[PDB]
Amino acid sequence: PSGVEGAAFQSRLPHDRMTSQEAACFPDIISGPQQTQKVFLFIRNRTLQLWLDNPKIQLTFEATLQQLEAPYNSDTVLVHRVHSYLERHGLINFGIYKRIKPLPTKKTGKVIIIGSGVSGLAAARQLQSFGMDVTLLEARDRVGGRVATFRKGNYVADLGAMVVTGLGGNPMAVVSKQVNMELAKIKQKCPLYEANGQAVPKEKDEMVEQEFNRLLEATSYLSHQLDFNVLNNKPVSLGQALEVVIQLQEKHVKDEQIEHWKKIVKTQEELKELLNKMVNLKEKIKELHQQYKEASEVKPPRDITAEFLVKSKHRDLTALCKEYDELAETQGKLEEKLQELEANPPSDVYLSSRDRQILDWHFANLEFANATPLSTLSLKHWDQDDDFEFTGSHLTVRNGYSCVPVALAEGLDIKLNTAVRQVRYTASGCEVIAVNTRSTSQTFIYKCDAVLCTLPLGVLKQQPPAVQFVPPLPEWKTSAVQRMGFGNLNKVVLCFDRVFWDPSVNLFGHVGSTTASRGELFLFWNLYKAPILLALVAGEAAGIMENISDDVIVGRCLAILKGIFGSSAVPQPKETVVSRWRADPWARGSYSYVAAGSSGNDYDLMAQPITPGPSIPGAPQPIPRLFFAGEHTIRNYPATVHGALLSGLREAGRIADQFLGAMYTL
Amino acid sequence: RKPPKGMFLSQEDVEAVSANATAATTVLRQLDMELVSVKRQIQNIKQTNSALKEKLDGGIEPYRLPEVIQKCNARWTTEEQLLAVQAIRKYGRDFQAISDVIGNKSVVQVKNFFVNYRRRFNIDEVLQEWEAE
Ligand SMILES: COC(=O)c1cccc([C@@H]2C[C@@H](O)N3c4cc(C)c(C)cc4N(C[C@H](O)[C@H](O)[C@H](O)COP(=O)(O)OP(=O)(O)OC[C@H]4O[C@@H](n5cnc6c(N)ncnc65)[C@H](O)[C@@H]4O)C4=NC(=O)NC(=O)[C@@]423)c1
Repeated sequence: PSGVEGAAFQSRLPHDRMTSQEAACFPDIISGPQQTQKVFLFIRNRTLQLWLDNPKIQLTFEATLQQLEAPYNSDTVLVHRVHSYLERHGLINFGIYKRIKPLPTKKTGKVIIIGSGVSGLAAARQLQSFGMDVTLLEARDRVGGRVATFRKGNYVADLGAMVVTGLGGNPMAVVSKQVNMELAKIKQKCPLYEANGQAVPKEKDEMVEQEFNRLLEATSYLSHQLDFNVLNNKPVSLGQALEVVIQLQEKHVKDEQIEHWKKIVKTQEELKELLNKMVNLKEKIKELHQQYKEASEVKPPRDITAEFLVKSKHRDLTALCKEYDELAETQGKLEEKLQELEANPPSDVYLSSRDRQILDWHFANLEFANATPLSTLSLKHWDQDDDFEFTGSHLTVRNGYSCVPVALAEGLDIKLNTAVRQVRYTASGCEVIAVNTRSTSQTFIYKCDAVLCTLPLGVLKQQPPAVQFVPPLPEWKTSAVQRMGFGNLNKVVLCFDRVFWDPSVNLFGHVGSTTASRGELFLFWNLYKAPILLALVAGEAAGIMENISDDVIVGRCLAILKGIFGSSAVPQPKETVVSRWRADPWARGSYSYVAAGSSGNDYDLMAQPITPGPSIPGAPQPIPRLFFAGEHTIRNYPATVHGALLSGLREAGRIADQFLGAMYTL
Repeated sequence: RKPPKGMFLSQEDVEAVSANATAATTVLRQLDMELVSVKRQIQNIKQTNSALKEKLDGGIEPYRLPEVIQKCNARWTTEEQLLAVQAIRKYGRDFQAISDVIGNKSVVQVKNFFVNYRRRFNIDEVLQEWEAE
């Protein structure tokens, strides 16, 4: 999409429609005449364009109104009112831009931000951008959260996010121009290799994959057409549904072997009854011929009954020979209708031991995508965010993804090695109790108008708490926290002293021995300039490989790589790193997933702020004080960096709306 | 509206595989046994029929009679008349067979015989006698 309409698409916004959010801020415009709406919509799209074409400088209202032409620049307040809405909700002037108007000399209101993940940083940038006092408390000794980047010599490899999922409407697109991110497109080709080390043949790879995708569509049909979404009072998972689909395909292979062999009995038995008439007929013929000889032995001249006997017997044996000729003609048709069926037998099996192994690799790929065993994903909802896929190829960040947090971090008041232990929020403000990670005895107190929580969902889930809320989170929030899923995938980073793999191949598979290890070291990435292979551990494997030493793990990696390239061509790795995200106390996992029994609506619950009760009973209903951001709070873009980032922008918008007011609604 | 093609998924079959924990394995063992079952009644009738086929070796070729080619004639000789009355008694109404007994007489002449020589040869009682048998 191009022009002004491209800017609305690149901003995840319908170019020809007002959104629910814009209705809320412009209830005049949207309930008004359709002509004003097109003006507004153009003004939005035109402003978004201006920001998008150069996102390294701030877009001021003046700069904006100047480049609008009439009739659109006829109303200054409508333009001023649009530009302000955009700037507030981080659609324009977000990320890293030089300002034109330097910052307000004094700050208004104070906000504490827990965590300096991307979602933290993104709000903090914006809140500071709005003239607020922002401090981030971060438990680690580094910014970025689950954007981890290993660095040592020239070796660079991310342990966390590594893929930008396509720049078509991705906010990271804008951030990529703001920061020098080296974005290298992947190449989609992924050669599979089984446990022996032989490459899987092209015909088998294509066959299995198509069945894989056909099995996914089948589960979708079970879900939306057969309403197969509860099983014994429990939600059906995706994994269950795949079994139920595979079973019904193995059923149908047998249902149809039976029906085919049942065609051979039904015809071998027509033949049996016909050989029975033919053996009996060759006996009525054997004696009736005998009888005709005897009659013909009587020598002439004969009386006429003796002559009629020969003629009658001769006629009868001829009639009886017509019959046996017709019958050995049918007998010839059914003996061929039996060889045709014999040489046209249907498929013996649904999938062999070997095919079901290659299919397990494609299931490990789903397990990696959603960082969880398929037995936990909701059948109904696990892909509820598919409609908002970006367009374009996926990319990698070839100088390390950490370069983005670190960039966003610059200019901000960040207390590292500060672990929040208690959050207290009252009708009159908030206090956050944090401690020093290095020495727990040192204790810190932060007072503020608002706390923005971006604690990972695995942290929020932790029993007994790592962070205590005072007063406790209402049941409607804690139940969303329990219902949601927080998955796990891990990475092994192998640093070598030479490329020994296909350099024109970014990624290549390794087929598991068993279903249970389908996730154990199933995929390898060749993503970086240097010689670094990087090996995933998905599914049920992810949680178990965390109990195994680094050397036992790098051993299996070396084994696998030997089998595919031979023992001579694979050296020891110079440097090795193995992640353990579920073990990490500041993550407790990798990202979130729509658990069975959950839904995308739980993501909306995670995003609602908390409003404390009144201090003085009978006092006026207070302000909201505790706000949540992060990957698990954004319904349409969960478990991503861009979703983290967008959720920060979102909270910064509504915290600002709350504590600085919003003139753009008049 | 409809599944991917070749996928088999009706409301009846899903319930029968979910009804309990191994309700899957049961009904796919019901079918492995219903197919061993059929593949050896296959092999047993394929063997019964191999034996019936051994008895028909040689067909009926010793048992043939050559084809008599003889030009059809009009006049009824007394010998031909006598054969017909006996053919009528041994059959009755099967003009094709009678035509084949007499050999030089077509099926229309036989039917015409039935009424021309009806009195003199008392063809009436003859058929009564045949029907008793
Ligand atoms: C349906 O779609 C898909 O499934 C999907 C689609 C496309 C790509 C991807 C992938 C898969 C993978 O390949 N990659 C990835 C890999 C790993 C290993 C991991 C682990 C993650 C990813 N993420 C996710 C992304 O990493 C994160 O979702 C994002 O980073 C969230 O950030 P956050 O919400 O801000 O949260 P935080 O945890 O970062 O920060 C919070 C801060 O709180 C601090 N604190 C804790 N406790 C305290 C305390 N007590 N006090 C003070 N501070 C505390 C803590 O220290 C931390 O710093 C991926 N996303 C991608 O887009 N690309 C990828 O590449 C992908 C998946």
